[PDB]
Amino acid sequence: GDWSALGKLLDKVQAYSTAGGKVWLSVLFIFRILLLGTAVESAWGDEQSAFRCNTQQPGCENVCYDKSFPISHVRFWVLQIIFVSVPTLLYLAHVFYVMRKEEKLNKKRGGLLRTYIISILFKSIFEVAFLLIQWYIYGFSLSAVYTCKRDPCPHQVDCFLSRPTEKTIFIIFMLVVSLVSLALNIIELFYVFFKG
Amino acid sequence: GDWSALGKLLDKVQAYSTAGGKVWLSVLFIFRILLLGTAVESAWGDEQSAFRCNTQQPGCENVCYDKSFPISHVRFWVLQIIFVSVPTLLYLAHVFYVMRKEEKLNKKRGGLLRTYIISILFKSIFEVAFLLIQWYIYGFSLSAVYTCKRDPCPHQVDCFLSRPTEKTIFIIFMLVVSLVSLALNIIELFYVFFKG
Amino acid sequence: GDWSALGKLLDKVQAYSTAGGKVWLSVLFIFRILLLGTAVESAWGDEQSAFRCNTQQPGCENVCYDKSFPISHVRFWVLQIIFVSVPTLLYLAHVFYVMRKEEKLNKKRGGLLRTYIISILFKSIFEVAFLLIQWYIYGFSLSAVYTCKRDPCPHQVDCFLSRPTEKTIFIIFMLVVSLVSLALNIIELFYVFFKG
Amino acid sequence: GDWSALGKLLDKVQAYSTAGGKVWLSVLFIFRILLLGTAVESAWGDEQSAFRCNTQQPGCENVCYDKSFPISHVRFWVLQIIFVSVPTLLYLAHVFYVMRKEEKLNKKRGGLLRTYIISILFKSIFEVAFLLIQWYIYGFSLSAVYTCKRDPCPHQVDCFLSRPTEKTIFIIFMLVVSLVSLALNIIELFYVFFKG
Amino acid sequence: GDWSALGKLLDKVQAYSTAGGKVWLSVLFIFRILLLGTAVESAWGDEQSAFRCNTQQPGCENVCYDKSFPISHVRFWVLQIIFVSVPTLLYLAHVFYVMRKEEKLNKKRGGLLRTYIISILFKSIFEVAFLLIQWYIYGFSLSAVYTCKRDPCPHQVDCFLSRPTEKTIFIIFMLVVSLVSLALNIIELFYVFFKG
Amino acid sequence: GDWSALGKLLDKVQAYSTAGGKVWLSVLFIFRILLLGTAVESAWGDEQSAFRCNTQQPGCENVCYDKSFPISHVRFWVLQIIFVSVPTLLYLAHVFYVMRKEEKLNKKRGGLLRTYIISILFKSIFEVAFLLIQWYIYGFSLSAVYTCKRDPCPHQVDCFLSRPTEKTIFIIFMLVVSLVSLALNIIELFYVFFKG
Ligand SMILES: CCCCCCCCCCCCCC
Ligand SMILES: CCCCCCCCCCCCCC
Ligand SMILES: CCCCCCCCCCCCCC
Ligand SMILES: CCCCCCCCCCCCCC
Ligand SMILES: CCCCCCCCCCCCCC
Ligand SMILES: CCCCCCCCCCCCCC
Ligand SMILES: CCCCCCCCCCCCCC
Ligand SMILES: CCCCCCCCCCCCCC
Ligand SMILES: CCCCCCCCCCCCCC
Ligand SMILES: CCCCCCCCCCCCCC
Ligand SMILES: CCCCCCCCCCCCCC
Ligand SMILES: CCCCCCCCCCCCCC
Ligand SMILES: CCCCCCCCCCCCCC
Ligand SMILES: CCCCCCCCCCCCCC
Ligand SMILES: CCCCCCCCCCCCCC
Ligand SMILES: CCCCCCCCCCCCCC
Ligand SMILES: CCCCCCCCCCCCCC
Ligand SMILES: CCCCCCCCCCCCCC
Ligand SMILES: CCCCCCCCCCCCCC
Ligand SMILES: CCCCCCCCCCCCCC
Ligand SMILES: CCCCCCCCCCCCCC
Ligand SMILES: CCCCCCCCCCCCCC
Ligand SMILES: CCCCCCCCCCCCCC
Ligand SMILES: CCCCCCCCCCCCCC
Ligand SMILES: CCCCCCCCCCCCCC
Ligand SMILES: CCCCCCCCCCCCCC
Ligand SMILES: CCCCCCCCCCCCCC
Ligand SMILES: CCCCCCCCCCCCCC
Ligand SMILES: CCCCCCCCCCCCCC
Ligand SMILES: CCCCCCCCCCCCCC
Ligand SMILES: CCCCCCCCCCCCCC
Ligand SMILES: CCCCCCCCCCCCCC
Ligand SMILES: CCCCCCCCCCCCCC
Ligand SMILES: CCCCCCCCCCCCCC
Ligand SMILES: CCCCCCCCCCCCCC
Ligand SMILES: CCCCCCCCCCCCCC
Ligand SMILES: CCCCCCCCCCCCCC
Ligand SMILES: CCCCCCCCCCCCCC
Ligand SMILES: CCCCCCCCCCCCCC
Ligand SMILES: CCCCCCCCCCCCCC
Ligand SMILES: CCCCCCCCCCCCCC
Ligand SMILES: CCCCCCCCCCCCCC
Ligand SMILES: CCCCCCCCCCCCCC
Ligand SMILES: CCCCCCCCCCCCCC
Ligand SMILES: CCCCCCCCCCCCCC
Repeated sequence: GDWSALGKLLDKVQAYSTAGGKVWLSVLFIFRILLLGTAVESAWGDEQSAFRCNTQQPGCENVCYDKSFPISHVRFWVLQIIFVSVPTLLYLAHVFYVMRKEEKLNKKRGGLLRTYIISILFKSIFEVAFLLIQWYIYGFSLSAVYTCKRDPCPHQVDCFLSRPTEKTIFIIFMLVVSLVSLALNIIELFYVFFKG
Repeated sequence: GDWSALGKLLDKVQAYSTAGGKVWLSVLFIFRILLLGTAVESAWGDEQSAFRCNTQQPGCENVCYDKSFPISHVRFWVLQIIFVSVPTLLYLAHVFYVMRKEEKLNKKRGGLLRTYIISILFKSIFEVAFLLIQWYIYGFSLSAVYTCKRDPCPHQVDCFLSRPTEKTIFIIFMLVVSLVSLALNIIELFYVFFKG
Repeated sequence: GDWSALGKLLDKVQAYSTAGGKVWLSVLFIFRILLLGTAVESAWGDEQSAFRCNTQQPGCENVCYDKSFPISHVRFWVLQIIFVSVPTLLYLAHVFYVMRKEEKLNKKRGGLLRTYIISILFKSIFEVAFLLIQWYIYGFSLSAVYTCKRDPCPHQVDCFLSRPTEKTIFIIFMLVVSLVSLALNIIELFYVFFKG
Repeated sequence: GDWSALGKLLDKVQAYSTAGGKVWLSVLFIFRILLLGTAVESAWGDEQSAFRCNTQQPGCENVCYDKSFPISHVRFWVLQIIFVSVPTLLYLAHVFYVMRKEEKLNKKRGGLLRTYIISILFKSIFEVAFLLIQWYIYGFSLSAVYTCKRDPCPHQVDCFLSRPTEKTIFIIFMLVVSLVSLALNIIELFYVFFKG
Repeated sequence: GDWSALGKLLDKVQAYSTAGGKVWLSVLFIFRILLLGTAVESAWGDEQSAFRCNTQQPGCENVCYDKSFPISHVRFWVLQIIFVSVPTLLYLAHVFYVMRKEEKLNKKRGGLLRTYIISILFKSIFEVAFLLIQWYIYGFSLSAVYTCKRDPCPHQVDCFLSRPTEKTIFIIFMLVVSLVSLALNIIELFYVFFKG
Repeated sequence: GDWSALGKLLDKVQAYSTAGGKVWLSVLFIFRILLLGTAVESAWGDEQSAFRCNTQQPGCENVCYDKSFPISHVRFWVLQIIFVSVPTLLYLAHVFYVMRKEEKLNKKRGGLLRTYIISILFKSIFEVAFLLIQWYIYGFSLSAVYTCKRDPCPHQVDCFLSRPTEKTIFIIFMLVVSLVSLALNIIELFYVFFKG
């Protein structure tokens, strides 16, 4: 019967949100965790052990894998999902201590609205900034043959990627998820400002 | 003794369903999870490391595995089981907030029936649409010898698959499960419309 | 103190069973799960990576492993243990809803006996049918040298199996478990019919 | 506060045991599980992939590993620990139903002593029978060089084992554990018979 | 309802801290655990099996990997996160016993402030000392080609690293986390001394 | 609210200990488990698959790894941590039954002090005995080149170890932990004897 203290903590955090934002934003978080943790994490398993190059030079497969992939795609999407969830965990931990100082005062407007807007504003800056770095570094597809011009390799060599079509399907799936997540946070910002 | 609040939430969600649909649709969900997570997930383990081709050309096994399998079968069935379960989780989260706004009103018809029909209708569209893509791309069997005509391979080569008979048994098992699941949702749509 | 509602659900399911069938049939289920999940699952680990053949032909080890093993033994025993446990989970979910419709009627013979006999009858049909398929396809032992006559292999080749003696010990262990499980369900059918 | 129903079930099972047998027999069970599950299970990891033989014949390493090891040592000790724990789980499940038929009779000598002696007698028969099979098949040490005379190998070959000294240390550790466990069950049989 | 004894233990430990140090220091601990346990732990997987050298000498890849990496980066960051968390667990276990001796005295200033300052002072000494060892041994980047002059290698050889650019991104991420963590503990020391 | 029966069992076990031994001995147990289970367990992963020797003789790497390492270092430290924790689990299980026989006597000095001293005395004998075996067999460092003179190897060969410097850092970390743990148990023996 000690679960009624959890119903008060969920009510204070979701006090300024709309009725349809509590539903579509929480199920989209579970969609992001299960898809990234089960399906897309194992396609990127043999990303280096199946990368091959057409050369005899020792040391040319180490430096040509590293020029193609400066950071992996599944470790760029894990860093992305933490930065967008930190302003929610920071604001949820802030309400818990505010409700504690006042609970031990009754037994013995304008403050919690400003900190709600700054947390929603930073979840949208982090979503746009991580989409522009990927558009600049990689793009939104993958080709099968790479052409490498590093050292110690002589002139130019041809190198071949591992599963370049299955990975392109999951790059476009994670683009639509982050564009729907960005559009639901802008609706949250518009409803608070245009109300009062 | 705090488990009697769970009996009220299960009663509201299953208010418009028949007596025999609550049984056959929930045990078929557990049948889908245990079969996919234990038996069929490990047959697809060495799908690329045991794919061989009859050539000396460097880079011909990378591009001929990718032409045969644009997406794996076990990652197409994980994406399928999430899309069919999202309209159930969206409707279950909608009833929880509707029962909350009314509970804090009594202590201090036509709305929940329309949203039930749209959730059942989308679980049947997602089952038919995922069956037509697999019929167009793959079929419903697998052969042992593949013939590949990509580049950099010269003319045509012969490539050999890993366990093509054991995988054909599990392709037909997952076809019958999705055809029984589609037939139980059409009976649900017919009982609601022909009642009132 | 909310565990006394579980004692009522266990009493209704086991109302038509004998006194000694509640003990010997539940410990035999745990014996089947722990033996299959710990001991026999890891002997079948390198079943393909240690299969060798005496040839130089590319593609002859792929097609001669697949002719020998159309389905693995540990994935045939996982499919077997689900089919025999589905009529128990279907009948246990049926009693839970029958006790719910009557509980909300008292606060605001001939039906549950017919569905008990049909569930016990289907656990014995599924045990006999899975034993006859294995007797027809495989047998109840394994030999060390296999002789293969598929294509692209020339004439006939010799192929060698991985651990053929340790696997034969566990084939006979899982045969005696399914013959004791079949004999305890026939005693259950004989006691219900010859009582009344 | 619903944990006081567990204190009654533990008191009925341990009613005929001595004061010092409840302590030394339960901690020795945890010693057997943690040692077998953590330390000895990973020494037997590369038991086949590091077995080598001094030959060029294809198929001679498959048949000479199998002649040396008809069953592995870590899968013979998992089968041993289940057979000795089954008479304890069968007797513990028997007391739970006997206390149930009598509890629903008071709210609406000579029987449980005979079944206690038969369960202790079978834990000692299973400990002696598993020690005599290992003395006949293997012994209680391991040598480094094996000499194999099977087919298709020509005449006799030399084969070399993986970690034969570290495995000999753990064979003697599991011998002393099963000899102390056998001696504590004979003291239990002597105290019940010589009391009354 | 037995969770109200946890609210008293959390209040005594955080009695001398500021209002904004309870929030920013606890979420930064979770940021350190999830980033180190999911993203950076798997980039360091094939650190030795993909290290290559341009030589034919047997034994030159063993001694040139060991000269480059005297201790791995992911095992130096696990040792770092335990040493900084030990003074928090030592002080939290000290308050629990102090509240116990006084609770069994009421039912049948200057002591807990000195031990709080010494625990905060040791979390800052351990953060600075682990940053100076890494600056002396490694630096804060990684290059792609290493030049090795050990024995048995003849003269000098060239050796090539595995993913030297992706690892450099995560070295700088874990530097900023430990510099923000060091700056939040110095603010804690300044607020206690300048208050009273 | 059923957690107040755990506060009585913890009070009886720690009745003869000092105030500062309850803190420093329990956090040092958690330091031993997390360090051994996370950091040092994975450095010893490729201990045999990266051991190389400068020979062409078949069977010389099997017998020269086994002469160098008669038992691994991480399996000698798991056996060590169980033997030192068995006298604590034996004494904790002894107090639980002594408090049971007396609880069912009140509702329907000199005994528990002798058994406390014998349990502390055996935790110090097991710590000294495991340190002397390692000093005799191995030492407290590891060198990079080993010289082997077994059979079937001709004359003498050179063999090379895997990570001999990172392992030497963790050998000295586990030496200081067992010397601090031995010094805290001797202080416990001195305080009981010199009190009364
Ligand atoms: C009675 C309130 C229960 C609170 C449960 C939710 C925890 C909120 C996050 C953790 C805050 C405290 C960290 C120590
Ligand atoms: C009165 C009930 C309080 C609200 C409980 C909500 C539970 C949220 C935490 C568990 C979420 C796990 C996914 C469903
Ligand atoms: C019984 C309901 C379970 C709902 C699905 C949860 C699946 C979690 C799997 C995550 C780990 C995947 C490992 C392959
Ligand atoms: C060596 C050439 C310059 C490196 C370019 C790659 C930079 C990638 C930056 C990715 C940062 C992602 C986390 C913010
Ligand atoms: C490769 C496995 C992916 C697992 C995803 C982990 C993401 C964790 C999200 C945590 C959200 C809270 C951040 C403070
Ligand atoms: C001051 C406590 C409440 C904080 C509200 C959330 C603020 C969001 C800050 C996000 C900054 C992210 C930096 C990594
Ligand atoms: C090389 C051809 C690649 C074809 C890309 C197909 C991508 C389909 C992804 C579907 C995304 C829709 C999300 C709702
Ligand atoms: C090769 C790149 C193809 C990109 C096509 C997909 C663009 C996404 C448009 C739909 C986004 C939906 C936002 C709500
Ligand atoms: C008292 C009601 C308990 C509700 C438990 C079921 C949770 C329903 C899904 C989670 C909804 C709340 C998400 C924060
Ligand atoms: C009054 C009881 C409420 C209904 C409880 C149903 C439990 C459903 C959640 C757990 C399902 C796990 C598989 C059985
Ligand atoms: C490069 C040739 C065209 C690619 C054909 C493969 C398309 C596969 C589409 C699978 C989509 C499955 C998720 C909807
Ligand atoms: C390869 C392991 C398969 C595990 C299956 C995971 C499926 C998860 C289903 C989740 C249903 C809820 C979706 C919102
Ligand atoms: C509005 C809240 C209730 C939603 C009911 C379920 C609607 C189903 C929508 C499914 C759309 C799936 C898109 C991926
Ligand atoms: C190459 C021959 C393949 C034979 C296919 C056999 C498929 C049997 C599957 C049984 C499915 C029945 C589900 C109830
Ligand atoms: C090679 C493809 C063979 C397909 C045969 C199986 C067809 C499935 C018919 C039975 C479906 C049952 C639906 C209830
Ligand atoms: C009060 C009754 C508790 C029932 C617990 C056992 C659950 C029975 C199986 C699950 C049936 C409900 C599925 C949603
Ligand atoms: C009154 C007690 C109800 C019966 C409880 C039986 C528990 C069965 C579920 C847990 C089984 C786990 C293996 C012992
Ligand atoms: C403490 C009682 C435990 C009883 C034995 C349970 C062992 C479960 C092991 C199953 C996983 C095996 C992984 C090797
Ligand atoms: C290609 C030759 C015919 C295939 C024979 C193998 C059939 C195996 C059927 C196994 C079915 C097991 C699940 C019912
Ligand atoms: C290879 C691991 C074996 C694990 C056995 C899993 C068997 C699951 C049995 C589930 C019984 C209920 C079926 C509806
Ligand atoms: C109608 C609800 C009760 C069902 C009782 C059990 C019937 C057993 C049916 C088994 C059929 C198995 C088909 C896969
Ligand atoms: C090639 C010789 C194989 C010998 C077979 C031995 C099988 C013993 C199995 C014991 C089964 C008894 C179950 C109680
Ligand atoms: C090579 C096959 C040998 C089979 C011998 C074992 C036959 C099993 C007879 C005993 C079964 C016990 C049933 C209760
Ligand atoms: C109130 C009694 C609780 C019993 C808990 C111990 C369970 C005993 C073993 C399981 C017996 C019931 C199996 C369904
Ligand atoms: C009155 C207390 C009943 C006895 C509780 C004993 C617990 C035994 C089950 C848990 C054992 C786990 C290892 C300690
Ligand atoms: C915190 C007390 C834990 C007691 C030791 C339990 C260790 C269990 C480890 C079993 C799995 C081993 C995997 C390497
Ligand atoms: C093929 C030569 C005869 C086989 C001898 C090996 C028999 C091993 C029997 C082990 C049985 C252990 C489980 C009872
Ligand atoms: C290789 C992992 C070893 C794990 C040991 C599992 C032993 C399970 C013992 C179960 C005792 C109850 C038997 C009915
Ligand atoms: C009849 C219910 C009580 C059983 C008491 C324990 C008897 C022990 C029988 C052990 C037989 C083991 C055969 C595998
Ligand atoms: C080849 C030399 C092997 C030496 C065997 C040493 C065995 C020591 C085992 C100690 C067992 C004692 C258990 C208490
Ligand atoms: C090579 C075999 C050596 C066996 C020596 C060990 C014999 C065990 C004697 C001590 C047993 C202790 C029983 C309580
Ligand atoms: C009633 C107080 C509950 C305390 C829970 C927190 C435990 C504090 C750390 C453990 C201290 C005791 C170690 C045996
Ligand atoms: C009155 C509530 C006491 C405070 C509860 C705080 C819970 C902290 C322990 C669990 C933390 C897990 C991460 C949220
Ligand atoms: C053999 C040459 C001297 C070794 C230099 C490497 C010393 C690394 C010390 C790292 C200590 C980190 C834990 C404190
Ligand atoms: C490689 C996996 C990393 C997991 C991190 C473990 C860190 C444990 C921190 C424990 C803090 C308490 C120390 C006493
Ligand atoms: C005396 C009990 C309270 C201790 C307070 C914390 C003191 C911090 C000591 C840290 C020393 C770290 C040595 C490894
Ligand atoms: C070889 C070029 C490496 C480029 C380094 C880029 C490092 C970016 C790390 C961003 C750290 C910011 C933390 C907030
Ligand atoms: C090659 C090394 C580059 C280091 C540049 C980063 C220095 C970090 C400065 C910002 C630290 C923020 C502390 C709050
Ligand atoms: C009411 C007392 C609860 C006891 C919990 C601690 C268990 C002590 C170790 C287990 C002893 C009983 C083993 C069956
Ligand atoms: C009155 C509170 C009793 C003492 C509780 C101590 C808990 C010890 C067991 C859990 C330890 C886990 C590591 C903190
Ligand atoms: C074959 C040469 C004699 C063997 C010497 C190695 C003995 C190692 C004994 C280690 C015992 C550790 C557990 C007590
Ligand atoms: C390799 C993983 C190490 C895990 C350590 C397990 C140690 C278990 C300690 C158990 C203490 C109780 C012994 C009776
Ligand atoms: C008699 C019950 C209390 C036992 C107290 C602890 C005695 C310590 C005995 C340790 C012996 C270790 C032998 C492996
Ligand atoms: C070959 C040179 C090895 C250098 C050894 C350095 C060991 C440092 C270990 C620090 C241990 C201190 C524990 C507090
Ligand atoms: C090569 C061996 C070097 C050993 C040096 C370390 C000796 C440990 C002395 C400090 C021990 C601290 C005990 C409290």
